Amino acid sequence: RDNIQGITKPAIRRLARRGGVKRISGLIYEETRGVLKVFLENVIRDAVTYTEHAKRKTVTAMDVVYALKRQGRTLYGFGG
Amino acid sequence: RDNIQGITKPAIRRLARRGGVKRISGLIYEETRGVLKVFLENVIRDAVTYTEHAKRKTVTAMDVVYALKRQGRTLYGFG
Amino acid sequence: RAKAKTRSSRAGLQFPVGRVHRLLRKGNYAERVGAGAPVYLAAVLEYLTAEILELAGNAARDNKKTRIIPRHLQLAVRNDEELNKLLGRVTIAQGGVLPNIQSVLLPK
Amino acid sequence: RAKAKTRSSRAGLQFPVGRVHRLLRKGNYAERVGAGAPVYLAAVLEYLTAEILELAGNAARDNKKTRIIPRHLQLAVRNDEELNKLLGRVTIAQGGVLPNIQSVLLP
Amino acid sequence: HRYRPGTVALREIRRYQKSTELLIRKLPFQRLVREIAQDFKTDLRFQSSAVMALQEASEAYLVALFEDTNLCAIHAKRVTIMPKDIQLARRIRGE
Amino acid sequence: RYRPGTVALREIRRYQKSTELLIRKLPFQRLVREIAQDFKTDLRFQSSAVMALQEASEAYLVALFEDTNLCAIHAKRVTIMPKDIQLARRIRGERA
Amino acid sequence: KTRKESYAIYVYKVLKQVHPDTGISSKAMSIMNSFVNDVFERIAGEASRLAHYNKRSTITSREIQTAVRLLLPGELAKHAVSEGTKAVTKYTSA
Amino acid sequence: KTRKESYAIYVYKVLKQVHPDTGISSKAMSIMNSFVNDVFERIAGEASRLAHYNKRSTITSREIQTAVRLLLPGELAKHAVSEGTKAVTKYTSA
Repeated sequence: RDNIQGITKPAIRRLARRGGVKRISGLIYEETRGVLKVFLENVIRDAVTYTEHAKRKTVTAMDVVYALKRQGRTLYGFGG
Repeated sequence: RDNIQGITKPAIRRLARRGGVKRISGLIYEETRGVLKVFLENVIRDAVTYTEHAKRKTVTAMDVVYALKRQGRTLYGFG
Repeated sequence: RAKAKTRSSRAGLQFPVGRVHRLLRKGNYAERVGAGAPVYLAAVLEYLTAEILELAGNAARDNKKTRIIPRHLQLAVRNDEELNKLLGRVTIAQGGVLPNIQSVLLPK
Repeated sequence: RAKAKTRSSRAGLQFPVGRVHRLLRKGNYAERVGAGAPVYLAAVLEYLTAEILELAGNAARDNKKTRIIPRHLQLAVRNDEELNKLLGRVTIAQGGVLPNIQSVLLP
Repeated sequence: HRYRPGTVALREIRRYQKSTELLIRKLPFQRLVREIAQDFKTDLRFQSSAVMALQEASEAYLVALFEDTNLCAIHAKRVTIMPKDIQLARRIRGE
Repeated sequence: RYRPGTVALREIRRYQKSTELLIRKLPFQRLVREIAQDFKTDLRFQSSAVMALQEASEAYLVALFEDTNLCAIHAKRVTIMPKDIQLARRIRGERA
Repeated sequence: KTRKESYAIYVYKVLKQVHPDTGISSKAMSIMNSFVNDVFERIAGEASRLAHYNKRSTITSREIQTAVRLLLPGELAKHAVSEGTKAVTKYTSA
Repeated sequence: KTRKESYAIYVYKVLKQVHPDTGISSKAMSIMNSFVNDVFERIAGEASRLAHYNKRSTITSREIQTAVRLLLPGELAKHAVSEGTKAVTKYTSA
């Protein structure tokens, strides 16, 4: 399952456009995919640890929010 | 009292040399002095608040340590 | 027995003093909680909420809308220096980004 | 009565288990503290202390010195990836900096 | 008729800074999240809110990183962002 | 005579090997007292407090100068410029 | 069903006090609730640390005031402090 | 002339276990004591937060283990966990 290619080049281009980037090099996409994979790996590992400590089997939104707060990226909108 | 000028050009040069800087422009000393003044103002304000809450007139090292820690700058070796 | 009146009504607030006191007691914060701490905390929370809601309502009115959406909250937070500093490391869902473009990229 | 044996000796540790238990109970962390938590905490603390002390002693030995000074502690911390990550926002007094010169500025 | 290069880019910059939607398709991101979580636990279920929160956090992080990368690229008297800018921004930020 | 860049490299090697403070203690103490005079009057400072402030300030400045050197090298330069300091501070989130 | 306490009605009352003719959506309500919880937790934690530093075992209004002055930046803090006093004194009068 | 508890003797015992012929200065002792205090506070706070999240009033070995796994990075954490487990097992045996 090579789903890291699901983050298509137009999606990364749109994300850069929201950030104010006017011209994008052709090698940006692979680096962006790697960075996204690393960030997701860290957050998901923390969330899975939180879920496993609770003896559950579903990763709830509270676990993701707590993991993001642990990394220092407090997210408003989901849970409390 | 213009003691902000007490941080001399050779001192800033030594600080830059410790950081690996090879060549230094002559227009960065004022910027470094301003940055140092801002950082000191923030830390000392927090330390003075901590001292005032304790009803004291002496700024102990523990107050400075707490002020540094609350800004994510934990310091080891003073308590 | 005299008719019961809430502590928040006594202090002239809108936030619950009793709920804040219960949260402070059950939150494992300190062994004892003073009687004036919940009032202070409720007043501070109400003031902050009123400020941010006023800014968001101003933004929504400037956008010709009669309902507050997370975009308005994001605009209100980011347009105020003190609120931006307070919420510097906070992400608001469905907030977007502040519209700006570097002067270098603009054509001459 | 039976002779008093410290909980640290029973678990084979050197860090105090009773002191850690008292700090946990008096530290306002939770309403109740289990009987096995202080042992786990003391074991973790002892392991971390042994790791950092061994690294600092190795640095001092490689520096051809006997005692341990804060410079050796800084050298031990900054040269280990996991320890550097753990103490990422920690400043050690009289520790200096790791020798690092960029290759661009090299002649 | 054909717009000169850089015009549609500025139009897209203005358009995507006014909207608040998600710029990554939901199904590919959900599949990626499930595949990543497969390496930690087996037979894991995901709430929709968890996937949405992950998507929002990832999008915000990438937007901030791209802003910093654009600043780095402009600093070097350039307009095109390159992987060196991303690496420098990540190094300075402490990652 | 030594060509430029040699004594600078020698100083870089020397100051990266020592652990001593690089700012004179009395001027720094005077500056700290001047800054603290604004928040309160007739304040007393322990020597340990001033030492801790000096150590924290020196470490912060050294880290900032390392980031500034990286920024300057990125722009294909050797000379540190104020714009590099400003960019490093903006990216780190201090002046942002 | 188990009741879920939240800062929903109070935020709406404050909004009606400020903007009598403006509503608020569910997502904005959740964001407001999260913001209130986060600020409450930050202030309470700072107050607890302040109480522990001085070897005292009681959270009073002075600890909350110092925590507010430490956390809230600039003019905001000052205003907040005033509001706090403007409440406590009133609570003493009754 | 009051008692001031510190992690001075235990650090010296560990050092003598690791390096029997190496001494330690006072500044290094202060740094080690501060490091021990900081790590203890971090782990205890994370365990308390974990216990509060799951509506539990007790801090047990599971909470400490999960806090160690969350905080300590890399193989370090794993090794630490092993040590702790062994200790608990020994404390159960006697």
